[PDB]
Parts: sequence; C-alpha cells; structure tokens
Amino acid sequence: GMSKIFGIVNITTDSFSDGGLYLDTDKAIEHALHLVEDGADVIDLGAASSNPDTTEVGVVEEIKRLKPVIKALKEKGISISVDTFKPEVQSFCIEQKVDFINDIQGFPYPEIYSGLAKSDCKLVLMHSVQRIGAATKVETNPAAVFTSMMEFFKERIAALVEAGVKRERIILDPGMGFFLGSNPETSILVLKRFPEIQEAFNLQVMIAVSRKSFLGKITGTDVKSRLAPTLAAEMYAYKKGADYLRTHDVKSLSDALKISKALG
Amino acid sequence: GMSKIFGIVNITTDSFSDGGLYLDTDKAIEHALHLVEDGADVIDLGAASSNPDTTEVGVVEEIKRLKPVIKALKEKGISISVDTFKPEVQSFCIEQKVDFINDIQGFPYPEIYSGLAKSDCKLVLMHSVQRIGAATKVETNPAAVFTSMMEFFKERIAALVEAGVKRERIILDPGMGFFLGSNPETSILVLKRFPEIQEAFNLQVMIAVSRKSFLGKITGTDVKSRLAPTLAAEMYAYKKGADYLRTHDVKSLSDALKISKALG
Ligand SMILES: C=C1CN=c2nc(N)[nH]c(=O)c2=N1
Ligand SMILES: C=C1CN=c2nc(N)[nH]c(=O)c2=N1
Ligand SMILES: Nc1ccc(C(=O)O)cc1
Ligand SMILES: Nc1ccc(C(=O)O)cc1
Ligand SMILES: [Cl-]
Ligand SMILES: [Cl-]
Ligand SMILES: [Cl-]
Ligand SMILES: [Cl-]
Ligand SMILES: [Cl-]
Ligand SMILES: [Cl-]
Ligand SMILES: [Cl-]
Ligand SMILES: [Cl-]
Ligand SMILES: [Cl-]
Ligand SMILES: [Cl-]
Ligand SMILES: [Mg+2]
Ligand SMILES: [Mg+2]
Repeated sequence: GMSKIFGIVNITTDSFSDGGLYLDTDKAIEHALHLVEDGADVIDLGAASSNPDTTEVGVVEEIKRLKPVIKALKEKGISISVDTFKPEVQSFCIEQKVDFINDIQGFPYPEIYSGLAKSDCKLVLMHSVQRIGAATKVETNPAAVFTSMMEFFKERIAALVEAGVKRERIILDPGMGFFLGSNPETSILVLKRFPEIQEAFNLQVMIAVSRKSFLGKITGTDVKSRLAPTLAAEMYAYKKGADYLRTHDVKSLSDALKISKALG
Repeated sequence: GMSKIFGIVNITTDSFSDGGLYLDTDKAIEHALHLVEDGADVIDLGAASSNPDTTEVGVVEEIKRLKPVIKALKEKGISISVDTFKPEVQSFCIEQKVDFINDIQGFPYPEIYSGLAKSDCKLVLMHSVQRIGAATKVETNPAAVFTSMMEFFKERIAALVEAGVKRERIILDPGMGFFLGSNPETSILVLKRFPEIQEAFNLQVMIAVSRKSFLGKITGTDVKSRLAPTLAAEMYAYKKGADYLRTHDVKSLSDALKISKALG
C-alpha cells in the first residue's frame, strides 16, 4: 500500500516551522491549492499551533481563520482535515462537513461523544504524553511510553465506540517528537514499532515526523535544514506501511515516494 | 555497513547541475572543504564534465585546474579522487599520489596498464553503454545492458589484473542515467540488481545517481528540484549495501544516512 499525504496548512503566527507564512486567508488557500497540486491527498488545516512555544488562540479567532479557507477548499472538492483540539471548533467542523477532525488530545471530553457519533467524518485520534494541551519538553522512557500509549488507544477507542462512534472512522496517531519526549529515543522507538499499533487495533495509523525536533537532535540541524532528515524518516515510515503521512513539503515527499515505488 | 560518500567538486563550466559554480580555484577548494565538513569521506575532483551536453576540455587545461586544488586538499590530509578519463591526466594524478582515479571509460587503453600497476591508488572502474567518451542519449534494453555490463566488468578486471593491477584496488561502478540509457528503466534495473555485481566479482561497488536525468523523468522535475528524488534513490542504494555513494549534496545525504541508521 501507498501512504496518503496530509498537507499541512498552518493558518497561525507561531507554528514552529512556518508560522506567519499562511496567516492570510488567500495565502492559506493558495498554499493549500499548491499542496494539492504537489500530490497531497488531504489538506490538514490548523488555525492554532501546538508546539511547546505556542500561544493560545481563541475559539472565535480559530473559527474565523478556518471558515473562508474551508469554504474555498470545499468548493474545489478538496478533502479537508482540521487540526483542532477545541470541542467548539470541532463542532464547527462537523457542521462544515469536513472529512477529518485531527485532535492532538484524542477526543478526551465524553460530553461531546454523542455529537461525534452522529457525524460521518473520520477522527484522527492522536496520543501524547501530555494528553491535555500542547506539547511540552519532558524526558521520557521509550518502552514505558509505548506501553502507556497502547493502553491509551485501547481505552479511548472503546469509550468512543461505546458512545456510538463507528470504529472504522478512527485513525490512530501515536504522536511524535515533543508529543513523545524531549529525548529522541522515544520517537525512534515509536517509528520502529508503529506497525504493532495497526496489528493490535486493526485501524489505520498516521505518522507525523515532518521537521520535528527529534530529527534535528539526531542530525544536528535547525528547523530550516530538516528536509533531508524528514524525508529519511518519512520513507522509512512509508516502507514500514504507514497509512497516512502528515508533512509540510508535499512535493518532496511525493517525488520521494515515486522513486521508492519505482525501485521497490 | 555504511556507504562512503564521494563529494562531487566540479571545476568545470558545463556540468549538468552545478557547472561554473566552482570553476575558480579558491571556490573549488572552499567547496571541497565544506563537503568534508558535511561528512564527505572522499572529494571527487572533476575538471571536465561527461554529460551529453559537455564540451571537450584540453589536457593542459584539465591539469591546470586540478593542480592547485589537489595541492590544497593534500595539505589538509583529505582523501582525493580525480574524475578523469584522459590517460595523460591520469598519469598526472598518479604523480600527485591521489587516492582514487575515477574513469568513466573504465581504463580501456592497455598501453598505460603497466603504469597503473606500479601505482597504489584505487581505481573506480565505471561501465557505460558508450564505453568511450562522454554520455549520450540512447534508448537501451535493461536486461541486455545488465548482461553486457557483467561481461564488460569480467573482461576489464581480468585485463587489468593480468597487467599487474592488484585486484583489490578496483572499485566497480555500473554507470547510471545517460551512461545506461535515455529510458529510466535501465537505471532502475541496475539500481535493483547492483548487489549481484558485489557478489559476482567480490569487489566494492559505487552508485552515482545524484541529480541524474532518469530521476527527473520518473518524477517530472528539472535538475534544480531533484534533491528529494536523489535522496530517495541514494538511501535505497545505501539500504541495499552500496559501498560508495557519489553525490553533490553531501550534507543532505549524511543527515539522511544518520536518520536511516538510527531507525534501521
Ligand atoms: C505539530 C503537530 C500538530 N498536529 C499534529 N497532528 C497530528 N495528528 N500528529 C502530529 O504529530 C501533529 N504535530
Ligand atoms: C556525472 C558523472 C561523472 N562522473 C561519474 N563518475 C562515476 N564513477 N560514476 C558516475 O555515474 C559519474 N557520473
Ligand atoms: N505540534 C508540534 C510541533 C512540533 C513538535 C516537535 O518539533 O517535536 C511537536 C509538536
Ligand atoms: N556525467 C553525467 C552527468 C549526468 C548524467 C545524467 O543526467 O544522466 C549522466 C552522466
Ligand atoms: Cl513553508
Ligand atoms: Cl457536537
Ligand atoms: Cl524532563
Ligand atoms: Cl478514555
Ligand atoms: Cl543547520
Ligand atoms: Cl551546487
Ligand atoms: Cl602512467
Ligand atoms: Cl535511441
Ligand atoms: Cl577489456
Ligand atoms: Cl520542477
Ligand atoms: Mg499546525
Ligand atoms: Mg563532474
């Protein structure tokens, strides 16, 4: 199987790798259209970041950013994912009939589970060692993190299914980078063992490594020179059977996947 | 095993990807020093190109370009390879005591074999469908090219060994891109089957794909946007056990190899 590409379109001011570049509505639409041209299957819209240096974005402001971009992309028939962890914003996305809701908190509020069940959109259920809120910088034990993540998925999937969410709507994301720990060994272990998530839960898995900190620690590179380590980790994940890849440089990943497919 | 990196330093005017950038002596030395900083094990110096659009460079001019660069790099203890197919230039490299002579013609002139035997430098024996001269654009049958290449290596190795060249000095390069054919299928087959060269001859193999045309035909990219397809093919070759990789972007390849090593 070939991994599907989520194209990151950050409509923020403080995204760790491209904050402020696509804050304007038309520039965000133009960026999304370019990523689709580059081979993106889904456009992941994020009007609020979640890196350790992020600043809280209000719900009204977040919906204001997403509203005209969703409208323009839905007009073109583009599959839309929204990277939001705020239940009121997620409820707005259900009304807009987007294809995915991408929650770094993994839908931890059962009060809205009945509303999620009535929708038909797919749910990207992400695990993090923080569980609630944006990423932080904390050292973790890789084996213990993988074990707790496996238990977290099992309980959260069961809670959503018990509330009426169809199981096949759930896509699992183990988290990566600071969502797993400040030491890169935890991210490395998850990258090596994520097929065990597909096997245990029989659900698709998304891998999101693009430009993240742990790549820079292994190679000694800042965020602007992280294309090569990103591509190395993304094609490792593709070769290992990742169902979705969430990336910034869609064109480079697509070209790299075309070469890997021709050689494999 | 980890592939060794040959850093390309073109002291030419018409190299297909970076011609004219490092024609100046000090700029070529500065580029070579940067590539060593980026992780290059060997610096491959080429004062004359061999792409299909190349222009013949005189022997006197070629030696004039290489002479001060070799001197500066030898002062720093840098391992030097010289990409030259002219016997008089190769004789100059033997006098300079460089570590490698990289011949796209695979040393086809037995008149100089006795001189090659007395030297201690390693010999990069490259195969091409043209055999003599620079690359051309010609469509070829992949299976027939691989078969003829295997026979070419067998006869050329035996001729060099019979003349006194120690067998362990020979590094095999199957050729790539236009050296194999204008259709990318021939390059793809050689990339998939080059371990058979190591097995049959018990010699090291060099893979040189960086920015070459066949990558652009598979992905639909010009020479300036070929980093991602280059990295995809280079780490495929590394994972398959290539002993040497000849590349332009040493820093990107090194960073990519560090990630692949940490994940493998
Ligand atoms: C930087 C971020 C923001 N949103 C994400 N969303 C998902 N699903 N996975 C990530 O790793 C992730 N990284
Ligand atoms: C573009 C070039 C010039 N010199 C080379 N040298 C070797 N050994 N192999 C190549 O593929 C090669 N490509
Ligand atoms: N949202 C996130 C953005 C970046 C990182 C990281 O660099 O590890 C983690 C989370
Ligand atoms: N010397 C060479 C340079 C480039 C190519 C190629 O693009 O195929 C082939 C030979
Ligand atoms: Cl960007
Ligand atoms: Cl709701
Ligand atoms: Cl800590
Ligand atoms: Cl739960
Ligand atoms: Cl850097
Ligand atoms: Cl360059
Ligand atoms: Cl000689
Ligand atoms: Cl032809
Ligand atoms: Cl011969
Ligand atoms: Cl292009
Ligand atoms: Mg974001
Ligand atoms: Mg050259």
